[PDB]
Amino acid sequence: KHSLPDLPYDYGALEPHINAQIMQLHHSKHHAAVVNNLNVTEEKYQEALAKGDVTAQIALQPALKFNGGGHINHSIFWTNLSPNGGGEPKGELLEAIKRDFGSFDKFKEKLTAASVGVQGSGWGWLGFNKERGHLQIAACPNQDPLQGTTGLIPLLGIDVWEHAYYLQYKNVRPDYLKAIWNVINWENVTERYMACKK
Amino acid sequence: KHSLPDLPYDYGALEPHINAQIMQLHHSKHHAAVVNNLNVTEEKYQEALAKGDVTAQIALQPALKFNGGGHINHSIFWTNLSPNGGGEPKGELLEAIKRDFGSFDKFKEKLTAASVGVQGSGWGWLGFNKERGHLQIAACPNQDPLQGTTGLIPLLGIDVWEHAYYLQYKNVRPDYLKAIWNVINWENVTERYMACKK
Amino acid sequence: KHSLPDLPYDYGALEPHINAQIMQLHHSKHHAAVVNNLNVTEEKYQEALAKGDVTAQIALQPALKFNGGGHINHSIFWTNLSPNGGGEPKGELLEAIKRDFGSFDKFKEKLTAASVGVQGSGWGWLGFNKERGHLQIAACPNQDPLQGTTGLIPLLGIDVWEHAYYLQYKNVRPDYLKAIWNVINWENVTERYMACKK
Amino acid sequence: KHSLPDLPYDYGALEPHINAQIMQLHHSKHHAAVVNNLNVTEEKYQEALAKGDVTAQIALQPALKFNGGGHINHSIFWTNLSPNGGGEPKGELLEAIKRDFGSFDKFKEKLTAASVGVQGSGWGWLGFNKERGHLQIAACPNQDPLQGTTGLIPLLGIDVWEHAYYLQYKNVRPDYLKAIWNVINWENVTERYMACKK
Ligand SMILES: [Mn+2]
Ligand SMILES: [Mn+2]
Ligand SMILES: [Mn+2]
Ligand SMILES: [Mn+2]
Repeated sequence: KHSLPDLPYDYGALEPHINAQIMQLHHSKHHAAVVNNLNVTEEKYQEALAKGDVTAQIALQPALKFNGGGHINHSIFWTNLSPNGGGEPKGELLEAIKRDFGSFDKFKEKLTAASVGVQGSGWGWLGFNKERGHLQIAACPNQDPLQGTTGLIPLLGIDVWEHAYYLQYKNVRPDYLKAIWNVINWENVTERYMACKK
Repeated sequence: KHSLPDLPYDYGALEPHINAQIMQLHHSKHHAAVVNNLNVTEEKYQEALAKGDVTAQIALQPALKFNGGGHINHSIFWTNLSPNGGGEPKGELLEAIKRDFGSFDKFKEKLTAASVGVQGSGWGWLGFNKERGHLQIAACPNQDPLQGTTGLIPLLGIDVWEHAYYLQYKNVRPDYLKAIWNVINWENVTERYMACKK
Repeated sequence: KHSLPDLPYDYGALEPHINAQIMQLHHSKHHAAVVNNLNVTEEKYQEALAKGDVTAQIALQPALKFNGGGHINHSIFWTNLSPNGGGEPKGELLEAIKRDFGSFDKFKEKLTAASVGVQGSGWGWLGFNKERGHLQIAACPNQDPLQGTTGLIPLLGIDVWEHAYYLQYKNVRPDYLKAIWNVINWENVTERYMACKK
Repeated sequence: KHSLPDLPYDYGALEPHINAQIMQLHHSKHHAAVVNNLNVTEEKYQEALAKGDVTAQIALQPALKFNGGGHINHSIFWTNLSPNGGGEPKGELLEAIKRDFGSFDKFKEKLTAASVGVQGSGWGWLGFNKERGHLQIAACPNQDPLQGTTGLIPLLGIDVWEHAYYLQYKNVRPDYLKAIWNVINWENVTERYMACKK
């Protein structure tokens, strides 16, 4: 039974980069909805499966991908942010960043590019390619989860749906991106990165 | 040279159904951006074409579909609304509505369904099937235009991107839908509908 | 636990419209393969679902739709064909055809057009729109099944994947489409049709 | 105005890895067809663009990408093959292979895997990531070209559409992939490779 994870901080802990109103609606409304819908969809799939109803299984994929993906994306996104966030990582993550992207600064510009590049709803990601053994940036549409659809392990995700910023930054997505860098929780991103090492 | 069409009314003419802030940002920012980008993209395509650069032509499709589609969608959307809007059409359109959807009320619920059904950004449409000679509802993702991607002629479009309602209705899209019915300009929809008759 | 259905006739029963080599390969190799792959995929989804592993469920979707859809489509396909087949349908189904598409030949041209129109691999279909309560033609990419992806009820399907005709017709898909009309099993198409109204 | 390029060798030059019947059909029928359809599509887009008809431009995109891509892919394909071909590449390209994929055999398994993995019609590719400055493998659906859709530079392409192997290998795509390694023209792949660094 999937459940809505508690935010690691208060709804206003990211001010002024991401105001409390956005944070509150994001946890309590958008993420809450998809968890419940994910559960409803899963139950349905369990029944369709048991009866060998392939057609039902297919018709249910969009809702499962969207609600399941949404739950995955927000669970990770919350952890990716912090009131102590900002700055740059150190050690291996930072070393990998320069290695695969030239410099941390170039990296920000690239991930910022993929994120602003999303036409419509979506997410920009810094993920790890286990097969290639290196970092990689990818953009995913709507709620399609990174690992489930590309195989890359999610490290840093920048939610770019308009409910992630419109109330505060309106149609100017670049300002949202520039701002979010101030709250990135690199300790978590580093943790995730190291979990790929082992 | 494509240009930003003037709204048929003032930015606050749709209050309280669609507030002036949304209207202003929608005309002046979202629609304005895509017209300019559409022009830039077209120029590029003219050059790619002239040189027989097929790869360039392909790489340019997303921007052309999105910006071109966006311009088409908003040009129509503005005309689809009015301060006198609301109610129901009469004559042939209304007759076709009952004919193809049972009743006007059933129709609203169906178009409302496709519109709320959009997972991510998109549009809900009431269009005309020239080949079948009847009305039809369709949902299109992001800025993909109705006629250009389905062949159906656009009659009524309900923009469902979050910039069409988030500031006022937040994450509750149904309230936005329920509200928009009050400003639908049926005279225009009827006009468009009749242009399919001839 | 899904199984490969025996054909309703001899492998060379559809000669000379579809030769025995094709029929045999198509049944014993192509359909058999998706049957097995489906059973494998479903088993995996069963474990994923039981573990609450949403990522895995998402990753399995392409295979489930492809193999699951492959199984649905080919099963229907075999029943839509007959060595005694051909000609035209009669009664209600035939009435619907005249009404929905004008005439049998107009319907034929439309189904043929949709089938020849498939770019890459796919299927052309004659379906039933329960909502609108009428006939509707559609094309599906790869093995995406009609109902699971469009909500339409499959009545008649035409496989336009190259393995469905290449050995006998090579690149000339049109020659294949013309020939297949001779072995259509309207008795079966009719059954599926009458089962829609109930 | 696009034209069909003569093959660099005799239709039966790749025997017995790819037989003469396939080569001839593939060149004179399949590639020829996309060449013509491309010229037709481009001419239409030329008129659409000149008239500012965005809807028409949008409608033409699927055909432009399919035919345009078809032309790009097959042109590259012919040069990637040689009757004297086979073996392994040497020097930088070979060095990159060992580095990017471990070894030649690891690279082979990966390209083969991507090619066999294509569900429906498509191509497996060995490309060059100019941004990351390294080799990268990818698969493209139908005729979607490598660069125009992924930004990667095509070095080696493997057509896994059924018309590329069915007459000779039937459903056994793996047998096709193994055989094709014998006629790869590394001299050409190398040229494309060295042209990337410049
Ligand atoms: Mn979100
Ligand atoms: Mn809009
Ligand atoms: Mn088949
Ligand atoms: Mn080919």
